[PDB]
Amino acid sequence: SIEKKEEVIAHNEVVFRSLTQGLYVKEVDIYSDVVSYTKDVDEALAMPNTINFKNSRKYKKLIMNLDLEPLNKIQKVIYETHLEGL
Amino acid sequence: AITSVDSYLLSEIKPRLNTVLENCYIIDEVLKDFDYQTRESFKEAFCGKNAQHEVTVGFNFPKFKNNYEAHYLIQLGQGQETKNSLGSIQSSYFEATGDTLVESSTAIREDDKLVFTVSKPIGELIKVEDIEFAKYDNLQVEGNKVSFKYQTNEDYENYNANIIFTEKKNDSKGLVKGFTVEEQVTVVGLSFNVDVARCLDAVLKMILISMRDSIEEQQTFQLQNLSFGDIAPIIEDGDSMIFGRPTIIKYTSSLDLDYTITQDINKLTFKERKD
Repeated sequence: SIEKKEEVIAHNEVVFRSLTQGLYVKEVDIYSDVVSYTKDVDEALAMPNTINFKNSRKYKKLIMNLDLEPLNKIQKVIYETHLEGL
Repeated sequence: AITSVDSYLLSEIKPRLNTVLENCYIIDEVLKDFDYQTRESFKEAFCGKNAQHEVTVGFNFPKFKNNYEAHYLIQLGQGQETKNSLGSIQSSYFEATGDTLVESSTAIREDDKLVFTVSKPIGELIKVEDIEFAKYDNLQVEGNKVSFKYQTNEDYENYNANIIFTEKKNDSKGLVKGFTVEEQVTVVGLSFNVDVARCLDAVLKMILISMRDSIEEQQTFQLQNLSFGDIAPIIEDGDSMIFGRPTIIKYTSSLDLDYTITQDINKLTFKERKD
C-alpha cells in the first residue's frame, strides 16, 4: 500500500560517449576537440542542462561530431510513504 | 633592490590565473560554497581552454578601455616604515649575489663524481631535493655545476632532481643597507553583474593563498594581511552600474642597497718600540 509518492530531481546534465571507444569525454582542447577520455560517469565531462541553461553554445563543435553520442543524465530522489495496519 | 610590489602581483597573477581557469576541477573546489546557478554560469563563461570570454588584468588610469565584463584592477596604495636596524645594516656578504632560483637537473656520469649542471653560476647553494650529503660525499660547487663523489652512490647515475641556488655575479664582498617597509596595495574585481564579481573575488583569494608558497613570497614578501571592503557601485553614469569589491593586501619587505668594500687587509707587520 503506497500512500504518498513524491519525485525530485537533483541534477540534470548531458554526458557524451564515443560510439567506437565507448568511453566518456573528460577534457577538450582550445578548439573543443577531445583531449582525454574516461570510463567513469562521475568524472565525465558535463554540460549543465537545468532549465535555465538550455540552448547552450560552448559545445556546438562537440555535439555536431558524429562519433559522439550525447546522453541525458538525470539524478532523482523519490519519497514513498507506507501504512501497514496494526 | 627596491621591490615593486605592483609588478610582482602582475607577474604572479597572470600565469597562475590562466592555469586556474584552464581546468574545471580546481574551480569546483574553489566555488564549492556557491550555489549551483552562479557556479555553473561562471564556469560556462570563463572556465575551460575553450572559453570564449576571458578575464583581463591591468593598472589604474589607462588611456584605453578595459573588459568591464570581468577585470582585475590594481593600484599601488600606501607605504610605511615599520622596523629599522643598527646602522641600517641588514646583512654582510662575501659574494655579489642576485636572485634565488629553482632549477631541475639530471645527474651526469663523471669519473670520480656525479655532477649536476645549472643555467648560471651556482654561487651559494641552498638545497638539493631530499639529499643530505655526507662528508665522505665531499659535496662541492664549481662554476655552474655542483658535484658529489661517485662511490656508494652508483645507483644514481640517472638521478633527476630539483636544485635551489643563487645567482652569483662578482667576488666583491660588500654590506647591505636598508630597512623594512610595510606596504599596502589595493585590488578589485569589476563587472556589470554582481554574481560574477563575487566569484571573481573568491578566485583571487585562492591564488593569494597559493602565492604564500612561492619562492619570492617566502623570501621577499612576507606577512600577508588581507582586508575586504563592501560591494559598491563603482560607476553610476551609464546604462548600467559597475560593481566591485575592493581588497587590500599588506606586505613586509626590505628596501636594500649594496655597499662595496675595498679595504681588504692582507699584510700584517709587527714592529717594536725603539726604546
